[PDB]
Amino acid sequence: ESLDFTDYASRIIHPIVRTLDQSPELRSTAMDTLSSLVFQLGKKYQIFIPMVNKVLVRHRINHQRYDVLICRIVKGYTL
Amino acid sequence: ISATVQTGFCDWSARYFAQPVMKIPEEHDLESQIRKEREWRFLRNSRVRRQAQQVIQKGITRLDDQIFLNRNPGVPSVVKFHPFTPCIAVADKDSICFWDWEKGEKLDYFHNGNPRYTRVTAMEYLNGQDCSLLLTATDDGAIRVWKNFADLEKNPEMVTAWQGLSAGMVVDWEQETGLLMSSGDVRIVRIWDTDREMKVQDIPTGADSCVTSLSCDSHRSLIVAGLGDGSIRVYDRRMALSECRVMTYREHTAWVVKASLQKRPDGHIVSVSVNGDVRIFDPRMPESVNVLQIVKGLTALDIHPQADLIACGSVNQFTAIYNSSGELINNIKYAISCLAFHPHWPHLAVGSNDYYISVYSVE
Amino acid sequence: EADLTDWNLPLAFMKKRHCEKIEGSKSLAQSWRMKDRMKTVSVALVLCLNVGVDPPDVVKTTPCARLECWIDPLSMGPQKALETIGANLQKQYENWQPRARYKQSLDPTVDEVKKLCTSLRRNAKEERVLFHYNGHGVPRPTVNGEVWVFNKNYTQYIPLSIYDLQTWMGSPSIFVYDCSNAGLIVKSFKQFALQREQELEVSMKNCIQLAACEATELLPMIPDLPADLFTSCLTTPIKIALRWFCMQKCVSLVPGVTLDLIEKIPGRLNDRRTPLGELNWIFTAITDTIAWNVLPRDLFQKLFRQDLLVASLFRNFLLAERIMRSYNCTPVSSPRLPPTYMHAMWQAWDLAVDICLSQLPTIIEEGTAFRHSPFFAEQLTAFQVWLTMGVENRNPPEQLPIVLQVLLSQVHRLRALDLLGRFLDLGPWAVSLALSVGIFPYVLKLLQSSARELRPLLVFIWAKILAVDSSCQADLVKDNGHKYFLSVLADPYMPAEHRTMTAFILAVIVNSYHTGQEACLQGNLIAICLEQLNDPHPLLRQWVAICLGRIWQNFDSARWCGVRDSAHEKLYSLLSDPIPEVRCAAVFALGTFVGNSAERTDHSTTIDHNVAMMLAQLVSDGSPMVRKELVVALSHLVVQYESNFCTVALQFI
Amino acid sequence: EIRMEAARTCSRLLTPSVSQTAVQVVADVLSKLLVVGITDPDPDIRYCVLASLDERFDAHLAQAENLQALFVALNDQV
Amino acid sequence: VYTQIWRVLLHLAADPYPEVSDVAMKVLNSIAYK
Repeated sequence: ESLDFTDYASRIIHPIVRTLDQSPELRSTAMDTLSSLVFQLGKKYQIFIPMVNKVLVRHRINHQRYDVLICRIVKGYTL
Repeated sequence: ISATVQTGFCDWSARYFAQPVMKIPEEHDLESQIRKEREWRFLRNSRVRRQAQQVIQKGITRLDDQIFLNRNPGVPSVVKFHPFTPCIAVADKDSICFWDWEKGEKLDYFHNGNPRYTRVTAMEYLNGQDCSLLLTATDDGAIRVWKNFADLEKNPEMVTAWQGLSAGMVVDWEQETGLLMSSGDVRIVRIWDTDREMKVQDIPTGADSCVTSLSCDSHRSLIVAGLGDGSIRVYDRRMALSECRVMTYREHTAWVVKASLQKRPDGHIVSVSVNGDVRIFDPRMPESVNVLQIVKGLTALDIHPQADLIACGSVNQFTAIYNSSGELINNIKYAISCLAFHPHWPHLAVGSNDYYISVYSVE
Repeated sequence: EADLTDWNLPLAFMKKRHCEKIEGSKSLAQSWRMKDRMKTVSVALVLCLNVGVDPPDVVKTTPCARLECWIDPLSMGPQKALETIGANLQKQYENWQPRARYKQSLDPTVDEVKKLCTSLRRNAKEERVLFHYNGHGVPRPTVNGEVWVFNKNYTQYIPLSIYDLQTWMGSPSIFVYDCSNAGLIVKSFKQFALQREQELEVSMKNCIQLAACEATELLPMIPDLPADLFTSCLTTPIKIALRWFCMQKCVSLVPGVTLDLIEKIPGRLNDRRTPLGELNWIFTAITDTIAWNVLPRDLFQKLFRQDLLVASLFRNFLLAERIMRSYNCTPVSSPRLPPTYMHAMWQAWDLAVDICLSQLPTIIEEGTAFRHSPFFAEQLTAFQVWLTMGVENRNPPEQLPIVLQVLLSQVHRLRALDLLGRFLDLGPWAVSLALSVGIFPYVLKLLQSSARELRPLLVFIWAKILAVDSSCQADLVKDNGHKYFLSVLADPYMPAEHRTMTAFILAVIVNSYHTGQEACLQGNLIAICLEQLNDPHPLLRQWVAICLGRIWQNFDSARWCGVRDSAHEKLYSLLSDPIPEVRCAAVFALGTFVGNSAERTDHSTTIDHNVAMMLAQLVSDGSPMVRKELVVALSHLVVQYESNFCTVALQFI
Repeated sequence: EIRMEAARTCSRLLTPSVSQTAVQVVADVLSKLLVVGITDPDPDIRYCVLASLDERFDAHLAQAENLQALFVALNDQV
Repeated sequence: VYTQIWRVLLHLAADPYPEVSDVAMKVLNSIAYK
């Protein structure tokens, strides 16, 4: 919410994706962290979208806020 | 005031500056897909030239094979073979049927647009080597050019059209020179340059009768022009218009069905009138070298430059295919008003009064 | 092999006129034009400094923050200091907007504020008025939407309702609040805005608001920074930007750079060749770049293009947002901006500062010549690298507003004009972008230059622009830029490629525009055009002929000049031109010449019959494109003699 | 093993690296490659891809979009 | 002179190309009804 996290996108996103496999309990918290990060990255998150989508389908992760944010990013609307 | 129309010419011209300029054009790109497909077509062309040249060295065998027999709605007036792509345009008085001789299917059907009195006499294939077009000169004078004539995803498209002149009309395309020489009932042989879209030279024929046929020589100026009275003039366009006429030998009295010239440096004008007698002339001689008499009542004739077969016709359904020396090869038993050889393969089309199109082949 | 024969063959009837249709491209809705130009006519400086007194709400630390408008109030004594700060503050604002009526209010009453605001509203009823509020000396604003002022005796803090404060000020206005809980004012302002909108059934978008802090946040108490931290940022950005740079951890990278060297930095804020003016110029580019990349195009032109002073305030607001963020402070704006503090361009600003004031020890002490920054050079290098692979419609280049800033000097003007042309070449989408960023009034100002090296570059740039937006013909006549091009068209040494573009530019200015036809006629275009009518370039011959045809389009004066010069006679040569574009252009001009006879003397009729028979010998022509214009040309002849052609038509019936 | 080899293959087959179509193709492939080099979970594949982006490609890597990817890569776990 | 230019427009009216014949016919018909 307060700091800039663009620099450290890989250092976080890759452990998160890995956390969403190895443990289903953290899946909720981690997805909430991911959506917030996505909101902060914006168009810079476009790179990671293919890989994360792959991990979501593997465990049917259907987050409301995240799907909205991706939809907005692909559309290009800013809010 | 609403009748005042304004062309989009001044606006279309301004589009030149919207497009980029500094960058390399698409044609200069050696690795572009259009150039690769063009180089692939030229690779296919050089193969078809080589393979056809190899068949000529093996001689010409008897030709009796019928690849197909279809029927058109109209009478076949003029036939041409596309040099490389198998597209055999068989035009009619009020249409241009585009047939094929590998699938064996009707590919397209145009309407030329000309009135009922007029008739499409002559036809050519412009830019036959690649991105070919179809010139369609009408007998009254109208010339017009058609693109995308046997395509899957495309329709008829008339590129350009302009009233020429003003027998019917005769044409001799010269791909390398870029010129086009309309002629017919008039006493003039115009030379329309297609790069400048203007008539360059208007050579006077010097003959009362109509110019029934007209054939020229590549890499030289040797405009041969048969005439309805019988004579066969030859003109050189390099000299002055008054001096353009070189020879005027007359040894016939009938319409010249097809005064055809060979592409060799040893040019031989094989002229066959309605009488049906061949007289092989030369451009450098005043009289005929060889003489032949084939059919009494000739109706239409065709020749091939690569193979010297004088494909004759007959009222009694015969198709005499003799040599220039006059030897008998075949007499294929079925107004045969259209025969047409390929520029490369020894294929011979035939077309009787009945609207039936064939395509023969030498095994 | 049999391939050299194939490649060396003319492809007949395969050219632009054949493949593409002869049709004009539909002009897009050019929205780049500014709707209106605002002018900040007057400024209200409400200063509640309360010098010599401390507000009860905030228990100030013993050092606290003393500097106000870069003036220690306790040094000068209470009354003089308050007058001095008001004077300096006016000067500071006069750096950005020197032509505005300033009226200070120093610890004002309520009536005093009422009479002040109502007078400034009377002066500029329809124009923006700035309201500056500095509440460092009064208690923090209340939740009920109130702001504190004094009583006549300065014995009681009187509250002032934001509703009443926004009553006296009008619709077009901008509000700057520099106080502790400044968010409360902005919230309550929008409330009273909504409350007024509810009352209107049975002034929101117009009113802009900037606030130093969020309602919860407090202003920093740090002795190093000035107390007037927000106002200083808005009004002296470079000054605090260097002082803040010297407070960060990044000073270790430049040892021997204290605040004392920053005080004694040489130069001024105007002279861009000095060290101080260099930074100000760089800063203006960087801030305008961040804004264009982050904000949506609509809101950018609203704030950064409408009027200069607002654009300057928001430019400096972005710097305030960055600095105050580092002290748990968040500035607030009424049109909410997305956070720009972490933009990449900010890193470039640090390096630019670092290199600029690493030389200061040698400039002050050794007296070394200040070498200019490579910043603008390197930014053009980045734009050039982008152009190499810029064919695709990818994200636009960040540096586009920097290219604009580079055009203002001469040092890099040649390189920028080149690159800008290459960019416009890419396509009409790019020309639209360059018009939206606001290149037009600067490219037009360069037409006042006399540097002949610029002539080929400006001709190119203007041809691309006028190809898209033909309405700019209005502007070129106003500024007498058509004379600049006339000179290029009468220069034999100028290549025929650039002279061709020049003839097109003139053919657009003249196109269906009587003011431009009358202006180019007086500039002797027809005589100049005929001098170039027999050039060895088929593009020039075509357009020069269209240009000639357009100038006498429904304008008999240009026809008479053509009759004196005898142009119609010289045009018959083009009727036998090889290139059918030229023949067509020739038919166009000869047709437009006939069409505007307007029942002149008999001479005209004999000339029209001479032009008729010369056109009547273009029937047997190969190109139908020419034959089509031949009809349109003979249409003009029929329209002129409609009564005569009716006699011929009725005869053969 | 397929991803790791297909990466080595494409990076080798782009040694022929003016035609706009080829540039747009190289730009597309190299954008996909950079995405794999940033986003692939298996850090061996990410290392191979990054190592394969040699001097040859530096004309393309210097583009803004490609440089924004590379910056993220300076904060890799490995 | 007008006889000659009307005969010219007759040639453009009977043009092989459709676009030229169409535009020539419009302009030629806009005379007839006057």
